[PDB]
Amino acid sequence: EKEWQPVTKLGRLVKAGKIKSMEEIYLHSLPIKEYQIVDYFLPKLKDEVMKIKPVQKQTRAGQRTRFKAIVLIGDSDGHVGLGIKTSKEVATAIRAAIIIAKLSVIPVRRGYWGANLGRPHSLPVKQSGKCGSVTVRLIPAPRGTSLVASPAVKRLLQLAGIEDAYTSSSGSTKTLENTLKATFAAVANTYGFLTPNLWKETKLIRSPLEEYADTL
Amino acid sequence: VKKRKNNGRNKKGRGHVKPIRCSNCARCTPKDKAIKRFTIRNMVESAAIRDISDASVFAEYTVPKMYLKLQYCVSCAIHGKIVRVRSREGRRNRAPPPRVRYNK
Amino acid sequence: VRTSVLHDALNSINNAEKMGKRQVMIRPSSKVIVKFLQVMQRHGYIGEFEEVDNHRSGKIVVQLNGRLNKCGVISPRYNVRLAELEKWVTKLLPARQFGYVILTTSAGIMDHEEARRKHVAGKIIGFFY
Amino acid sequence: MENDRGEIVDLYVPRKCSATGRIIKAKDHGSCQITIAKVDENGRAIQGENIIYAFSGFVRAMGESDDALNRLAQRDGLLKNVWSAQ
Amino acid sequence: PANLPSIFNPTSADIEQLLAAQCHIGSKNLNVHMQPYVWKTRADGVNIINLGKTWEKLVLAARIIVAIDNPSDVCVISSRPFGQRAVLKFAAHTGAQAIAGRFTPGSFTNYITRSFKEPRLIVVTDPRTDAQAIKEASYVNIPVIALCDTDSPLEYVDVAIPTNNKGRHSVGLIWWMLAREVLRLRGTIYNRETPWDVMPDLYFYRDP
Amino acid sequence: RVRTKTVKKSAKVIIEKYYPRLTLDFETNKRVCDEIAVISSKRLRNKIAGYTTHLMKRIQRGPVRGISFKLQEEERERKDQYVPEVSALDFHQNSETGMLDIDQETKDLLKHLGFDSIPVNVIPVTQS
Amino acid sequence: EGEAELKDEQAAEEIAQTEKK
RNA sequence: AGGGGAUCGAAGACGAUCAGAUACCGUCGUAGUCUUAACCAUAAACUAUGCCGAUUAGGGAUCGGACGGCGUUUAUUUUUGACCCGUUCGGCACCUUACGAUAAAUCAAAAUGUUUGGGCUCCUGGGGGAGUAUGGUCGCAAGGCUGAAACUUAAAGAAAUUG
Ligand SMILES: [Mg+2]
Ligand SMILES: [Mg+2]
Ligand SMILES: [Mg+2]
Ligand SMILES: [Mg+2]
Ligand SMILES: [Mg+2]
Ligand SMILES: [Mg+2]
Ligand SMILES: [Mg+2]
Ligand SMILES: [Mg+2]
Ligand SMILES: [Mg+2]
Ligand SMILES: [Mg+2]
Ligand SMILES: [Mg+2]
Ligand SMILES: [Mg+2]
Ligand SMILES: [Zn+2]
Repeated sequence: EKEWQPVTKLGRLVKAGKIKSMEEIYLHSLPIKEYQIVDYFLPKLKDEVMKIKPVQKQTRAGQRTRFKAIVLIGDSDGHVGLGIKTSKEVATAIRAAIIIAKLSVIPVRRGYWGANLGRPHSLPVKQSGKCGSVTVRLIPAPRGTSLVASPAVKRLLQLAGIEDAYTSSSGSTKTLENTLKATFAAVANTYGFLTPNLWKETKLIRSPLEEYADTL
Repeated sequence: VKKRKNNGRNKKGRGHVKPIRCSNCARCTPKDKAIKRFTIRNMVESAAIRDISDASVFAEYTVPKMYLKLQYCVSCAIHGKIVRVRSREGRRNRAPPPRVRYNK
Repeated sequence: VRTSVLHDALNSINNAEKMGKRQVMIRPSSKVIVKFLQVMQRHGYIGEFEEVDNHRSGKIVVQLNGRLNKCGVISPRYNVRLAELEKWVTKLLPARQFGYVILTTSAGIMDHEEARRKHVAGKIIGFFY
Repeated sequence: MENDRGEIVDLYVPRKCSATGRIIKAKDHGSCQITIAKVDENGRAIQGENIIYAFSGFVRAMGESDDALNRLAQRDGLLKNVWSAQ
Repeated sequence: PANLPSIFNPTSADIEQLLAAQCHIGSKNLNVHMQPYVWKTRADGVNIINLGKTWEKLVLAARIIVAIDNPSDVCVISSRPFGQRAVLKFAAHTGAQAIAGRFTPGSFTNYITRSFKEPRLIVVTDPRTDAQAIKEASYVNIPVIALCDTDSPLEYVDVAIPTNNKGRHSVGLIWWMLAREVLRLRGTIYNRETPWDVMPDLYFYRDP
Repeated sequence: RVRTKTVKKSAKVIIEKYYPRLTLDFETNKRVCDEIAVISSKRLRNKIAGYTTHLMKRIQRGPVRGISFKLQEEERERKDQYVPEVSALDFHQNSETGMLDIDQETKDLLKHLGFDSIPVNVIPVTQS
Repeated sequence: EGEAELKDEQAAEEIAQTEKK
């Protein structure tokens, strides 16, 4: 509720406004362990729960019930993430799940289909991912068509900012939780493909943690 | 499912091996599958060693040894408590147990 | 027995590149293989390559510089007209902007884009991107 | 990187591994930077000018990064007769 | 000599110090990755490491050390008894934190433990006995320099110093020489030829 | 007859904070503890005094791991600067004949590096 | 029970929110 | 169909146990168990993992052949044989590891597959009915090979977790 006390060096640096934006943190691949980092840079992040499911466990009296929650976050302009958490009571699960969703926000790469006319709208390449017997593939699509996908993964693609794509699924897609994790891995690998336009060598610079001096 | 990688037999590179007779129930098991124990002991027990010594007529005497090699089926193996059930991770350990050399 | 020296060469290159090596060795060397390597070189996907000449068949040692994703071969050499050549580029290339499909025609073996510029067709032998 | 009219449109441009050339993805923990100081004629270390290298987690995990560093240092004239091809 | 002058060649006294502590004796096992750092294997005996490559690799490690802005960001680890005193004296002479004995796993990952640290560099005596430190270092992107013998894992170790790694005198001598180089490259010693006033036996171990 | 954690922690903290004012005699520690502490039970005060007087009986005869008091630490860093006058590695004084012993390919290594002037004697080693 | 809690909470944005009659 | 027939022992006959015991336990005991000349062609015939070819990681054992070396032992003694150190070819296997694969157990192949094409042959499509009926074919017979339909059902099944 009230103003937060930094625990890490990065937290102190953000508090002093010594770092510009998230893209250098992404460039240097630094771990994030505190959810106030994301919302200090990115307001208006929409969150939306998929469903809540009970889980059992046998005990002397009977069966012990816990509740599992599915939560994803996104800004519809290139940032998306999800979190999974179970707890003994539903309400705790939703708030705690939101924290992991904020902690797992990643950037996406958006490309062109054919000719370029500003505001990239589709995937740069075709990418796919697998998580335990579920495979989801994304294909670039021409401008104008809508999203052709299941209702579950259409929301994730809508919140990721991708405008045109083709989708195909294989394996046992009945596991909704696994399906979302497979789509998230496929989107996570968009920046992992080396297109020919990235062949130019880049210059390495020292990280903000190294070249800044933290407060006591 | 495989409970053991070697099928509990120790036989790779051949098709057949002649069986043997269990020393307790007279069952037939393959020789490579049976459990083999070699035992070396004295003819007489340690309390009787002196009684034989002073009842001998050869001044100092050395009692002879006795040598046996017993072999059992697995059904008689864990009923005679020669070997016992081990844990899942402890199954894959074929080093002989370290016999106590101090006995407290 | 050995049924595709081209397949052996591309498979060895793909394995070494995926595992991060810098040099590759190819046991059998042929004219079609070298003509394929020159196409790769003209687009910068590889570096120097050397063909040692023993009297049996010769060998190849290629120098890698990263930058290469995958290079495969189609084993049954289909017959493709000029009009349906865009089916294949729609099928087995991540995007139209980059990537090449290697063809064999009466004017030598060549990539699909300048082969389209030459307005010629033939048989398909492989691809790389 | 993509372009439409000469202006950058990519959200950010990632870096490349020095040992293998693979791009280091975001959230790829296990990728490190190595900074090398610069010495003067009398042996003191001048402050603020340094040489930077980057290694990915993939190349680090199998463990040849020590030899890759030897290769890069020898190429940049930091070491003598430590790396060679048999 | 693009980035190094000729004053960094090892002096005869230094090589003397090296060959007086039997730091050139290895184990029967020969790792494949340490093959470059092998002179020859003894006929009916152990491998022999090349001390000449040791000198530059030690200098390079010192050049890594100096690049850190404030010395308090460097952390040095030791678990075996033979390196406790040498690591602590290294921590006192330079600026660095030292962890001797048990490591308390979760130090680099959990932010509520008492021994919570955010280092920029890690120095390890032995990768085999300090595998946990390297394993947790692999999660948050910190380079490690470590002392290695002829047989030793090279998992996630950017810089390796070839040494005996098991002798009583060798570990202390190497830690002492590394500290000397760090001070020499800074302005503390002020001169390459002048000798240091601390005795090498100070970085040793005593039974009681 | 095993003492719980509350006594274990109270005995350790009292011993390390206030070492010299109390001794091996149980009677003295009985009156020492309650004056310098706030304890709500008489038997619990007895529990602490009885166990705490046990510690100094074994500390008096050799130190024990897990316990450190003000007098004890200061002894460590005074003793840890011990250093001889002649180095154990140094052999010009330690060995009567300054020249030392190495093996053949070590001498060859010296030949490669150029430090030929070191006076050493080479002896072959082989068993086979 | 899980369905009951989701409507009851009235503090989160669900995928589909029913409108009474 | 002949020879041989010690020992075990289907069928069978007794003694116990048991409420019953045509069984488990004990004493006997025919065909059979062996061999010569001909049939039969099925087994959890199992590595439940087809055959040829290429590449991919560290280790130390071990069987056969060849090559190099410091020594010991020993003989009508040397060269040979035995032991020791290192390299290589071809096998039956093993330990660690995952950059990889799978639902998982686990795997140097079960890897190089959504970024899907090295060559060839065979087999399967929810569970029962059913390897059944019928036709054909081989066999002295026992049986082998090939092989349905009517009807019925919302679950059978695999790997792992807590009790
Ligand atoms: Mg065989
Ligand atoms: Mg068989
Ligand atoms: Mg007749
Ligand atoms: Mg007959
Ligand atoms: Mg009977
Ligand atoms: Mg009988
Ligand atoms: Mg059959
Ligand atoms: Mg079969
Ligand atoms: Mg078979
Ligand atoms: Mg020989
Ligand atoms: Mg079932
Ligand atoms: Mg089951
Ligand atoms: Zn038995």
